[PDB]
Amino acid sequence: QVQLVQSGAEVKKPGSSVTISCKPVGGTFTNFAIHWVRQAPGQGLEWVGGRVPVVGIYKYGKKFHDRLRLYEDDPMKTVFLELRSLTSDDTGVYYCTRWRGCGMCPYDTSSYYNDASDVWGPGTKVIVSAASTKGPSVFPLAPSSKSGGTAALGCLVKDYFPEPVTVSWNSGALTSGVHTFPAVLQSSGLYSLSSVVTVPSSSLGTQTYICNVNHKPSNTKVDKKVEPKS
Amino acid sequence: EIVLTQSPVTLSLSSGETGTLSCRASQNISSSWIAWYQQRRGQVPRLLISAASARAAGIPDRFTGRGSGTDFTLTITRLEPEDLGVYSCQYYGGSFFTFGPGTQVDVKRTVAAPSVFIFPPSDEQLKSGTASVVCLLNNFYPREAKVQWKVDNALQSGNSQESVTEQDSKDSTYSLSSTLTLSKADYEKHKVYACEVTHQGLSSPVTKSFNRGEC
Ligand SMILES: *[C@@H]1O[C@H](CO[C@@H]2O[C@@H](C)[C@@H](O)[C@@H](O)[C@@H]2O)[C@@H](O[C@@H]2O[C@H](CO)[C@@H](O)[C@H](O)[C@H]2NC(C)=O)[C@H](O)[C@H]1NC(C)=O
Repeated sequence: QVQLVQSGAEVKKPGSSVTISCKPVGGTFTNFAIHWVRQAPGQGLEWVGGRVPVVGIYKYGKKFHDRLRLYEDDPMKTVFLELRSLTSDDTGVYYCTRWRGCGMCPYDTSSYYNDASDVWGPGTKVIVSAASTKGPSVFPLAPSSKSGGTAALGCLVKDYFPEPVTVSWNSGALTSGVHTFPAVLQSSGLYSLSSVVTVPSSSLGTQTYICNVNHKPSNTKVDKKVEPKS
Repeated sequence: EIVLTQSPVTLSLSSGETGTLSCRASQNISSSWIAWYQQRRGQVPRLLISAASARAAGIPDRFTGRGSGTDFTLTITRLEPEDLGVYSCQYYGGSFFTFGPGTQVDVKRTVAAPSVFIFPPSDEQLKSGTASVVCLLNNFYPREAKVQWKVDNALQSGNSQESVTEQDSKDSTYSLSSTLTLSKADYEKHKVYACEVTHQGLSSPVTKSFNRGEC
C-alpha cells in the first residue's frame, strides 16, 4: 500500500517559521498531490495547501498566502511544508495526506490534484509559544458552603511548560469523582489546568485531601493540602 | 469561495440507533468532489466516503453517503461504540479545498443539569501578582453550556478560558471548568464575583457568587 511518515513534534517562538517533512513509503511520487491539513486544539480540520511533487502543480489556502511554501526534495523522495510568521493561531497538529489511487500506476502517467485523502500521516504537533521549560505553581481550590452534602475542592496547576503534568489525589487512593481537565495554553505561552474532586461535605474537617502534581520536564513534584478556609 | 456548514453541532445516539448528519454547501456543487471523514478521539482522521456516496475501502456498510446540489448527508445505521467521534465533510474540487466544522457524535442519556461551584483565588496566589477565579460545571448533559463571568455586575470578556472533559464512560456526562484571570490590583478593586451558567437542564440560569473577603 501507501504510507506517510512525518517529522517530530516542534516548539516554535512567535514570529519564527517551521518546516515539516513528509516522506511517502510506497507507490509513486509524481502522480498524486500531497495535501496538508491541520487541526487547532478543539477546532475542525483546516486545509492548508497541496502540491503535486516535481510536476509543480500546487495551490495555497487564502489564509496562508504570502506566508506558506510547499516544496520537495526529489532525490530523497520527501515533501516539505514551510509556514512563516507563526502566531498562536498556527498551533495544532499538521497532517500530510494523499489519495492512494492506482498505487504503482503502470497505466497512468498523469498527475492528479483533486482527490479525497484516504492516506493520512500520523500528524506533527506544532506548539507556538515564547516560553522555556518551567515548573508549575500549585494553588488550592478551597471548598466552602452551607450542595446536598457534597462539596467540591481541587488544585489549580498553573504557569508551566511544556506538557505534560500528572495529577493524583491522596497518592492515588482517591479516584472517584475526580475530574482532571485538559490543559489550556494561556496568552503567556504557559499551560494551565485544574483538577477537581467531589467529596462528602461532612468529612471536610476529618479527611485530608492532597493533590500530587508531578512535572517531569521540570523535575518538579508538589503536594498541596486543600483545606477549607475559615 | 465555497463554504461548507454542518448540522447538528452534536448528535446524541444510543447503541443501535440511526443518525443522519448534514452538510450544506454555499452554492451548487458536483457530488464528485464531496467527502466525509471520521476522527475518533486521539486518532488520525479516516476517509469514509468520497464522491458523495462511494464508500472507501474497509469502511463498513453502516455508513452511507447521499446528496446533490447543496445538501449532502451521511447516515450511520446500527450505531456501535467505535462510531463515536467527529465527522467532517470536505469539498475537494477546484483549487481551494475546504472542510465543514465537524459534527460530534456522542452517547445519548437523559438531561442532567450541572452542579455549579465557584472558587475564590487562594491567598498564596494573591501574593504572586495574579488572581484566578474558577467556575466548575460538574456532570452535565447535553454538552452545550454557557458560562458568563461578572465582576460587580460588569460582564467580562476576553479574560477567561474553559476546558471540558471527555464524555465520561460511566454516566455519559461532561464537566466544564472556566477560569477567570485577573491581576491582583483589579481583583482588589471589586467585591462581587459571579459565575452565571446557562444549560438545558436548568429552568433558568444559575448564578454562583462570592464576595472578596468572605463578605
Ligand atoms: C442548483 O441546482 C438546482 C437543482 O438542479 C438539478 O440538480 C442538479 C444536480 C443538476 O442535475 C441540474 O441539471 C438539475 O436541474 C437547481 O434547481 C433547478 O432549477 C432549474 C432552473 O434552471 C429548474 O428548471 C429545476 O426544476 C430546478 N430543480 C428542482 C429540483 O427544483 C437550481 O436552479 C440551481 N441553482 C441555480 C442558482 O441555478
